[PDB]
Amino acid sequence: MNIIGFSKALFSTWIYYSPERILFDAGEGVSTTLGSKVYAFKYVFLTHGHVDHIAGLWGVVNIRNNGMGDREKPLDVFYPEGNRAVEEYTEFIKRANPDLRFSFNVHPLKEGERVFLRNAGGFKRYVQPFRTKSEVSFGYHIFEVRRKFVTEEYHKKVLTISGDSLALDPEEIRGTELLIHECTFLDARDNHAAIDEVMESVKAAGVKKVILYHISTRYIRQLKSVIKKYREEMPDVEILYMDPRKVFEM
Amino acid sequence: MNIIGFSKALFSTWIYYSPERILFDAGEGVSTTLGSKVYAFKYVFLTHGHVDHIAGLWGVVNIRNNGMGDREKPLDVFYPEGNRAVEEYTEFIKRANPDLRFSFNVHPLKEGERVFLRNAGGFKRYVQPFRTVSFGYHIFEVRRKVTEEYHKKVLTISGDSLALDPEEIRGTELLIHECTAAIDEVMESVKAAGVKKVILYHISTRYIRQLKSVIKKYREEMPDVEILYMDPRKVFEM
Ligand SMILES: [Zn+2]
Ligand SMILES: [Zn+2]
Repeated sequence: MNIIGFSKALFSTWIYYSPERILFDAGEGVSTTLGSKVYAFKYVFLTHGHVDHIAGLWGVVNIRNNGMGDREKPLDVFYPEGNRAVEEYTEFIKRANPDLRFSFNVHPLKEGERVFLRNAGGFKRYVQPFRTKSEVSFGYHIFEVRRKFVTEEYHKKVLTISGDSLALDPEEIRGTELLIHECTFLDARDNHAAIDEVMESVKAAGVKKVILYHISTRYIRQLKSVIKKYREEMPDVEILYMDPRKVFEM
Repeated sequence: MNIIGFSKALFSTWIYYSPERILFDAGEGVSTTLGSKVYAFKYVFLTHGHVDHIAGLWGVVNIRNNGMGDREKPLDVFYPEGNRAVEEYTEFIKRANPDLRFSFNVHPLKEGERVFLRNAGGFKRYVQPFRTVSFGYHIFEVRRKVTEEYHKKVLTISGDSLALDPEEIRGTELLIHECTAAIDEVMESVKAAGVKKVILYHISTRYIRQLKSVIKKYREEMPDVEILYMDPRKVFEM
């Protein structure tokens, strides 16, 4: 029970990573799908300000302010610096519902800027935004600071979410313990990435587990086939995907 | 003739009445669930202004403007005059995304104010609201019978409110009542009004493994009345 999410091209995208109690993006539906689980979120990291990536936030905050009782800690929301939609939306919520003014706080983030989560199991955990490949979009890394000569520290990439983007350069992805990569087009684009393009970076980076999301509803029937295909062309890499028609769970 | 909806107390509630291309209330997920069907919407009537009744509007209006052409027809949105949330949300939508500025229009309604739908089959239909600042709605068609014109209640929808006075529901071909208003409160009014078919909604997830039998026991005390309910755990179709 590590990840539960939903992704549909232009309708809604939200991915809940529970180990660190983080919600990445918040398309409409999230609060309705997870009911009381929304009480467990400690952070929401927005990849972009489009509708289908933040409209579900209002429901998350409302449900939490209703059922967490007097014992409710504010929800921290991060989004890329300079996103007018997030600012206005967040301002609208408080304005519209004054009883929500304290239910959450928002925080602008700049590229490469770390955010310290907590210290557990002997390690410090951080989330860090990297710009995706106009409109500032962010992808995110969740890493642990570890020590492999005082000793030598290093970042252990526990998770990497791409957000809307093209196949990320293997360098940004090398070392991920779990890659959640967008995979809109199964071939010819209109910018979003094509699967051929994503799997290539995967190989170059030697990543062994990948979750493909934000799939076009059309590629459906063809999808279930392309994966079985790829899964066999890279027999050491675990490839999973979020079907545009169902809540994804792992 | 055809209905697809979803209702879960506090989370989301939206009901699409296909016959007259009307969406009643717009909680989150509506556009995700209906996909392209949202292009067919002609009207949206809001019963109230809480989050779970309107937060899905933004998706509805964004999906349409993206998939509907130039001459695109603006979606008309009516709400109970006086609900700051709806105007503020609407304004937020248009400001944050100007491309949607003319994609739809919002109109406040006072209790009793009629809204004209269209004219087909030799009849006109209208939607008219009634208090319960929440609103419920009636979809009536004007027919002449003597030559005395009369209003036929094709549909009645309550919205967050208690059982309705059987006179307000008198002679409706279909009653959609919120059932969190106690069932008896509603059913008694039903048996009183003479209504033959009713769908309950806005039910708690808490009384699912208990409500079942209730409707079963009721469909027996009123073997002539059809009692349908919306399972807050899944989409409802009819
Ligand atoms: Zn998108
Ligand atoms: Zn409610």
